[PDB]
Amino acid sequence: SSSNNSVPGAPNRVSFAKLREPLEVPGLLDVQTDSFEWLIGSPRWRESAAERGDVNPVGGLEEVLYELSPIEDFSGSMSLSFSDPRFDDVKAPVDECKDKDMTYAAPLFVTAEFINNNTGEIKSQTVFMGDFPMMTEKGTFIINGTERVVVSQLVRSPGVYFDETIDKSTDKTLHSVKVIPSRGAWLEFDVDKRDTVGVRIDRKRRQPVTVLLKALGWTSEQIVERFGFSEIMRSTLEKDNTVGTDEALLDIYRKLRPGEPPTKESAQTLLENLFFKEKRYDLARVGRYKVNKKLGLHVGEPITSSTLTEEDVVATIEYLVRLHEGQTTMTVPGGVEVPVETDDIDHFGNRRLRTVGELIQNQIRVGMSRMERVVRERMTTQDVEAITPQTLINIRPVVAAIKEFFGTSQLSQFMDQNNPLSGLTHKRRLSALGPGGLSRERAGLEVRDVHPSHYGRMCPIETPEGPNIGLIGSLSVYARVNPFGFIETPYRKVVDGVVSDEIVYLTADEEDRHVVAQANSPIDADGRFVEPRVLVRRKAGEVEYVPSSEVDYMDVSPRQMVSVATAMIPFLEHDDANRALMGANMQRQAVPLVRSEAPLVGTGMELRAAIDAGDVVVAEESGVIEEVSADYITVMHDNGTRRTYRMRKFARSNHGTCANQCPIVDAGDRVEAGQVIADGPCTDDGEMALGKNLLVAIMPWEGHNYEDAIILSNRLVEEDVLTSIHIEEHEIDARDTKLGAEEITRDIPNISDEVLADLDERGIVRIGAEVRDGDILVGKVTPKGREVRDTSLKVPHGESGKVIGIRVFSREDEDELPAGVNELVRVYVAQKRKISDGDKLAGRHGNKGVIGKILPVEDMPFLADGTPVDIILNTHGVPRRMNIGQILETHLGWCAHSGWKVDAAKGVPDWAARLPDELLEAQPNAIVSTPVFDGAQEAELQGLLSCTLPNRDGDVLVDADGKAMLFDGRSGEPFPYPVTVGYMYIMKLHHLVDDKIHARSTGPYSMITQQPLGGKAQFGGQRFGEMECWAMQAYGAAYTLQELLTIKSDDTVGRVKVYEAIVKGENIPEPGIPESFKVLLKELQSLCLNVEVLS
Amino acid sequence: TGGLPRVQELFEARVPRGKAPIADVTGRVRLEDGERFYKITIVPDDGGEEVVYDKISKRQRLRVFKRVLSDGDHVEVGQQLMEGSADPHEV
Amino acid sequence: GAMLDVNFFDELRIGLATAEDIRQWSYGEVKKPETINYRTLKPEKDGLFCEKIFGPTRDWECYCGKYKRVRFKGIICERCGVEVTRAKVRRERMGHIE
Amino acid sequence: GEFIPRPVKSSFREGLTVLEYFINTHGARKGLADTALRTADSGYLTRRL
Amino acid sequence: EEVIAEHPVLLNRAPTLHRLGIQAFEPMLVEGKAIQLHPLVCEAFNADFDGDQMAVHLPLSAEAQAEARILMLSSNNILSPASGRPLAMPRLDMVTG
Amino acid sequence: WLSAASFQETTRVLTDAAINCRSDKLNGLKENVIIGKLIPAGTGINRYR
Amino acid sequence: ALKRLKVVAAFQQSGNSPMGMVLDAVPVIPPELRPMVQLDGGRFATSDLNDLYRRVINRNNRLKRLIDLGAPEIIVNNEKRMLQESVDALFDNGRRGRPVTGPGNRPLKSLSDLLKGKQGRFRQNLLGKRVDYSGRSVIVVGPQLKL
DNA sequence: GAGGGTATTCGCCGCCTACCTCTCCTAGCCCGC
DNA sequence: GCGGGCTATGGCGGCGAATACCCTC
RNA sequence: CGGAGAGGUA
Ligand SMILES: [Mg+2]
Ligand SMILES: [Zn+2]
Repeated sequence: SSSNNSVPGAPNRVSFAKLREPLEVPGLLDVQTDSFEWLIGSPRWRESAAERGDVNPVGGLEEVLYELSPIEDFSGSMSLSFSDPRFDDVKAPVDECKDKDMTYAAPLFVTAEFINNNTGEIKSQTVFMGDFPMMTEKGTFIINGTERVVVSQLVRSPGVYFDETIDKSTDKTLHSVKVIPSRGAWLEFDVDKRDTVGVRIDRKRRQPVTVLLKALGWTSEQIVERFGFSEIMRSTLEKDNTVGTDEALLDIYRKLRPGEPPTKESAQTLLENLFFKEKRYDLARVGRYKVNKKLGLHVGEPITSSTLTEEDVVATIEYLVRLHEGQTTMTVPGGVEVPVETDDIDHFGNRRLRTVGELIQNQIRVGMSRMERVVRERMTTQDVEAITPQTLINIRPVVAAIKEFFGTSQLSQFMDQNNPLSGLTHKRRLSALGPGGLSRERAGLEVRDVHPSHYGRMCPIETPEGPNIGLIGSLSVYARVNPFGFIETPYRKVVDGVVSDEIVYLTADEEDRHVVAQANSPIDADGRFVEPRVLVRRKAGEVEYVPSSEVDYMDVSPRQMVSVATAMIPFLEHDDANRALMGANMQRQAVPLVRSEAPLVGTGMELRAAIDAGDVVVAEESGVIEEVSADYITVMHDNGTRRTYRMRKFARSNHGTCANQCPIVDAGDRVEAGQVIADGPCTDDGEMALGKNLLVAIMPWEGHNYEDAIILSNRLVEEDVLTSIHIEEHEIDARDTKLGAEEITRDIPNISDEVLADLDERGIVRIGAEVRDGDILVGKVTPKGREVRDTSLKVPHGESGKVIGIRVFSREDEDELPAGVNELVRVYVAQKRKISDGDKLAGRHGNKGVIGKILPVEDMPFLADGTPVDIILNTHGVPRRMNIGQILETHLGWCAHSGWKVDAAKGVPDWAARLPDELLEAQPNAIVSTPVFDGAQEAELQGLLSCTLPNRDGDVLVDADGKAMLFDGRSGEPFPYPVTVGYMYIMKLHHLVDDKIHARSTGPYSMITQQPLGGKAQFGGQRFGEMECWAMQAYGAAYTLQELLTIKSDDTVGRVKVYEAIVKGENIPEPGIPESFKVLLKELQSLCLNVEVLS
Repeated sequence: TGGLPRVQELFEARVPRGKAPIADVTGRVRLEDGERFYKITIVPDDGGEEVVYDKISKRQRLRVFKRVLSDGDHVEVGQQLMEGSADPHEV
Repeated sequence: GAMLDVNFFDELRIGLATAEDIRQWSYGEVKKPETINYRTLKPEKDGLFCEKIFGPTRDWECYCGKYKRVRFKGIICERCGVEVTRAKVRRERMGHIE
Repeated sequence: GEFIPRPVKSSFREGLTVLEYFINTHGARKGLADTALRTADSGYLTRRL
Repeated sequence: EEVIAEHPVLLNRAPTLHRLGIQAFEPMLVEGKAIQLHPLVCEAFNADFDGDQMAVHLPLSAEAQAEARILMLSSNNILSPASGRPLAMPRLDMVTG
Repeated sequence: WLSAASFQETTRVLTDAAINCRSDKLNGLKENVIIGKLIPAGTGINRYR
Repeated sequence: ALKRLKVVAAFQQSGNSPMGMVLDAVPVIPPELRPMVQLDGGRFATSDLNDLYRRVINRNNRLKRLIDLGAPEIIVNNEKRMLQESVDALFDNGRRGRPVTGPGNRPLKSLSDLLKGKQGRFRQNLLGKRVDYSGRSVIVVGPQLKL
C-alpha cells in the first residue's frame, strides 16, 4: 500500500511490499526505558507487570532491600531493616544538567527502622540514600554533563552446565559439569578419566564427590542406592581412600582454609556456609529458575529461594552420571522428567542479557553489602539506647559505587552521536565484553560467531569489523527481554495450517521445541499456505521443508532477524553478508549534512528509526500550531493549553557534529499526537536522511576511480550537496590553587596589541569572529603566588571557523563549579566542511571509497540532454564484492527520479500483476520503499525501466537495460558503449581528510624517553615501528635507519645540531647515543645489575 | 594441521600434531590390524632386530609410497608408516 | 669503562651488582618517603627527589639560592649542600636505600 | 564447519530468502573472525622468524 | 617547489609486511590534502583507496638521501624479493584496458 | 643477552645473563640498532662505509 | 645435578660471588625517569615506581625504629617479612602473592614491568622509535604520476 | 622409608602494525585550626 | 565543624619443574 | 601527556 498509517505526518512513500505487517515495530528504545523503570519501580512498570506478572511485582531497589534486610547482630538483640524506596523530583531539568555539568539525578530515600530485641523500642527514620542518576526519556544517563549509554551485556546465565569433551587416552566422553553461581563459589563435578567422578570445589584440589557426600553425612548405602545404576560412582565409593564423615569434613577443610585447626565443627559450618547460605552464595531467581527447569525439581512452587540444597547437588550428580554411559532422560523423584543433554553456552537460552537495570542493581548491591559490613561492625561498638538508624548508616559506599559504575565501567559508554542512527544503535547494543564477561584478547572463535538462536534476537549482520568481531552485537528489531533477562522475539501462531494473529513472544529455549515458519512463505490471505513444503528452522537451526501440520509458529515479518541500521539497507538480500555488514556499520558514521534529503529508494525503517531515536520533535498531543519560528513551535492544544517546543539550534553532539532542528509545520496547520513537528540532524520530513541522491555512472574513468576511489562532480562542492557543519568545544578554567588569585584577564603579559584586538573586555573572543589556527580565544594568566604565564586557550592545531557561543560559569554567581575553581569559561568554534579529495563517501551497501578527484562540471560524462553525472564508480568493485544490490538501487533510483507510468491500456502487464496499485504510475521524484527482504523483484525493475517518462522532450535517456549513451565531456566523442546510470544514495562518512593530514618537523618531545610525542593533537610524530626497521635493514640502508633512530628521535644534541645544520648550509652532523639506551641502562642497574659499556 | 598452525609447528619443530612413526631400517613389515592400535613391525633386512610400532592408534591411517602400506610390504630406512606429519627431530 | 657513553663501544657487559657497587653508584641515601612540598612546590630534603642527591631542579640554581650565576660552577653549596650544575644531571645520578 | 545440506539455492541476483541469507552469514562471520585472528598470529610468526 | 625538487621522500604504510612497504618517491606538490600514490605501487604497499593512510619520512643526511634515491627508489624496485615476479605490473583497470 | 632480552622473556634472559656474567659483543643488527650504531649490513659493511 | 651444575659453574668459573642475590642496599632510579606530572588543579600523578619506593622506605624506617628502640624478636621478624614483601613488590610486583594494587584495584607497574611486554622499553622505545620530519595523510590514486 | 619410574598439576610465557576520538584517574579518616 | 594530609574466576597452547601413585629393596 | 577503560579506521 504505502509507508504506514501509524505515523500521522508520514510522507507518502509507496512500498513494493507484497506481504502484510501482522505487527508494528515496538518502541526501539523500550528495552532501556522498560528495564530502568523496573529498577526504580515506577507505576508504569507496575501496570505492565499487572497484566502478566501480578503474582510478585517487586522493583530492583525493593528486591535489593528485601534480600538485605533485616541486619541483626550475632546475639540477635537488635535489627535494622529497610523498605519503601522513594524518589523525589530531579534537582534540575535535563538541559540544565547537560549545560552546566550536573549529573541528571534525583534523591533516593528509604524508611529505616531500628528494633531492639530486648526492650521493644522501635525507632524509625527516613534516611537519605544519595542522588540517584536518572534516565532521560530516550535511554541516556547524563553524567557530568556528558551523555552516556549503559550497554546491555550478554553474560552467561548462572546454573548447571554439562558438556561432552573427548579424552586423548580413554577417547570417551568426559562429561563435566559446573554449577555456575551468581556471586557464589564454583563446585564443578568432572568425570575425570579412568571412569572416575570427582569434584573441584572452588579452584582447589579435586577431592571425590563421594567425599562431598560423606561430608554431607550421606551413608554409602544411601549413595549406592540412589547411585545404584552408576558403576562409576560405585567405584568412587568403594575406591575413595576415605571412610566415616569426619575424615571427609577435615579433608575439605584442609583446602578451604589451610593453616587452621580443621575441626569437624568448622568443617560443617563452612560446608553449610559456602553453598547452602543466602548471604555468601546466591544463584539469583534467574539461576534458580534455570536449575529447576533443567532438572525439573520444582515446577509449581514459586521461586522464593536463591541458595543451593542437597537435592540440587544430588540431582546434579545423578544427571551427570546419567549423561555418562548413555541415557535419554531422567526421573528424579518429586519432579517431572527432563531430557538428559549437554549445554551449549552459546545458545541464547544459556546466556542472558544484563540490561541497564540489572547492572545498576548489581552495583547498588555491592555498595549495599559494603554498607552492611559497616553497619554490622558499628552494631557492636556503640552503646544501646543511643543508637538510631541515622547514626549507623554511612551512605559513602553506595554513592561511591554508583559513581564508580557511571564513570569507570566498560558498559557505561560515551554515547555515539555522529547521526541520529548512531545513538539509537548504541542504545540497542549487546556487548559480550564487560566485568563478568569475555575479554577481547582472550575471546576465541566459538563466541565470535552467528548462532542459529540469534535469529530474531541478535542481528547476524552489523558487527564491528575489527577485533570486536562478534563480541558486540545488536538487538534485532522486534526482540524484547523477558523478566529474567533472556530475549524473546514475536511470532504469529499458525493453527491447523491457518496463520492466525495473537502474536506470542517466544524465547530461544521454547523456540527450539517448536518449528518456526518464515513470514515470506506464501500465505494466501485465507490461512493456508500455497505449497505444503515451507522451509523452517527444525530444532537446532536446521532449515528444512515440512508439511503444514508440523509447522507450529511463524515469523512476524520477512525482516525480523535484522537490526535497525541493517533494516535501512535497500535490496539487502542482494548483498553478501560482508558488504551488508560494512554498510550497516557505515550508516552509523554518516555526518549530518547541512541539507537533508530522504532516499528515493529507502526501505521504510526510516520514519520509525527517526521518531524512535528522539531527534525529531514528535508532538506530545494533537493540536493546532499557533506560532512557529526557527527556535520555537507553540502547539495550541484542543483544551486551551499551550505547549511550546524549543528547538536546539546548532548544538554540538558527542562527535562535533551539528544538531540542527528545524520546524516543518506552518502557523495554521493542525498536528496530531505522535506527529513529527520538527526535523533533526539527519532527517527529511521525519525520515532518516543520512546522505543525498546523486546521479552515478558505473564506468571506469581514466583511472581516477581506480581501486575503490571515487570521482565527484564539482556541482557537489559548489551547491553544498555534501557540506557538513562541525563544531568544536574548547574549554579552560581558572583554578583557585593553593597560591590563589587565578583570573581570566584580557591584558596578556608580553603581548602585542593587534593580537589582542578580538578579545572582549572580559578577555573572551567576541562571538562571530573567525578564529583561525593560532589565534587567541581566552587570555588566561597564571598568578604563581609578575609571575603570570600567558597560558591562553588558542585555536588548537588544525582548527578554524567562527565563534558561535561562549559559556562562562562564575563562582560569584553561586554556580555548581568543581572544587577549587572560580571560572569555567568554554567556547564553541563551528566550521562548514565541504567535500574534498580524501573524504570517504559510501553508499548503504558497503561500497565505501575515498574521493580521488573532483572534476569540474564541464568535463563530466553528460547524458544526451546535457545533464552531467555527479559521481562515477568503478566497474571492477561491484562484481567482485558481491554487493549487486547497489546496482539495483541505482536502477530503482533512476526509475523513482524519472517517474513512470505502466500502460494498462489492454490488461495489466504480466510482470506487474502482483505489483501494488499506486506503484503502476508514479510522478517524477516519487520516493518509493523496498522493504529489506520483501521489496522490488528483478522483473519489476526490468518493467519499470521499460516504461519511464521523458524528461522534457520526448526522449528517454536510459533504455530498457538501464544504460545511457554518455558523452565524454573531456574529449567530446560519445563513449563507444552505453553506460549504466542512475541515482544512488551515498553518505559522507565521519572520516574526513581534514582530521587525518598531519606533519612534523620539530615540536614537543616526550619526557622520560626523549623521543618525540605521539598524536596529532600535540603536534607529535609518526612512529617508525619495529617492522619498519626490518624493511630498512632488508634494503641495506644503514645510514637512513641510523639517523632515523638517533638524530631524529632521542639524540638531543644530535637533533639540535641537525636542525642548525639544515637551517645553515653545513653538512648534517654525526649521531650520538640514543637517550633510550641510557634510560634502559639506568633501569637495568636499578633492577640490581651492574650493566657496563666496556671499551 | 594444514595452515599457519602447521607452519608454526614446523618452524618451531614442536612435535607436529600427529607424530606419524617413520621407518628406522629397511626390510619387510609384518603389520597386524587391531582396534585403537596396530602392530607395524619391520623385519631388519639389514640383519639386526625388528622395529616396533604397536599401540599407535589405529584411527591414524596408513601411507602409500612407491604401494599402500601393508603386511609384507617393504619399507626403507626412513619411509613413513602412518600418514600426515612426521616429527622433525626423529627424521 | 666508557663511563656514560661515546661511540667507541664493544662488549657491553652485565652481571650481578654487589652492595658495594650499589653504594658506589648512589650519590646519596634516601631516608624519608617524601616527594615534594605542596606550598613551595619545591623538592623536599632527603626524599625521593632531593636536589642534594640527584641534582639541581634548575640550571645553576642551588636550593637556598646563595648561588644563581654561571660563573659559580662546580662549587658544592656551603649552606644547602646541593651541587651547582645543569639540571640534566637528575637523569643520571641514582640514590640507594640502606 | 560441516556443510548445510539444504543448500543455498538462490543467487545474489534473484535475492536470497531469509533463511538462505542467515545460513550464509553463518559462514561469512567465521571467515572475518579467522582473518583477524590469523593476521594476529602471522605478525607473531614474522617477528620470531 | 625549488626546495623539494629531487629530494626523495620515503612513503611507508603500516603494516610493513615486507621490504617494499617502504619506498622512496620524488615529491610533487598537489592541490588538496591527500597524498597521491602512483597506482602501480599499490600492490607493493598492498594499499587500496578505501580510506587507507600512509606515513611520510624525509631523509636528511647526504648518506640517507643516497639510500632513498638508489637503494629505495620505487622505479628500481619492480621485482618482488620473495619470488622476483614484477610488482609494478598493470592490474585491474590497466589489465582490462 | 641484549637481543634475546629484547625478543622475549626479558626477566629470564636478564637474570640468567646476570648469573653467567655474559658480555655482549655488539656484533648483531638488533644490537647495533639498539645502541644506535651502524648495522653491520648493507651500507654499513666495513667495505662500504 | 646437571640442572644445578648449570647454575653453580656460573659462579665457580667467574670472579663474581653468589652473595649478590641478597641485598643490603637497594638502588633508586633517577627521578626524571620516574617523574610526577603536576596537572592543573594539584592533580599530581605519581608513577607506580614512586609509590612502591615509598612503601619500601616506610617499612625500612619502621623496622629501623623498631630495632633501635628494641622489640621482641617476633615483632622484628614480622617487620622484616613486611620489608621483604615490599622489596619483592618493588622489583617484581604480583610475582608472589597478591599484587600490590593502587587506586581502583589495579596492580602497580614495578621495575620489572618497564622491561617487559610490548609496552616495555625493549620493544617500545629501543626497537621502534618516534621520528620528526614525518607526517600522515589519506592516499588517493594519482594516475598522472610516474613510478 | 627410600627410591625410582611413571604420571599429574600449576605457574609462567606468548599471542600484527599504525593511527583518530572520548572519559576517568581514590577514598576514608584522623588530626589540626 | 570544616579542611588537609596520610594511609590502605568465558582463555588457550607449549613447556618445564615442582610434585601424586606404585613396584623394589 | 603518564596510566586505565571504551569506541573506531586501514
Ligand atoms: Mg584499504
Ligand atoms: Zn644553596
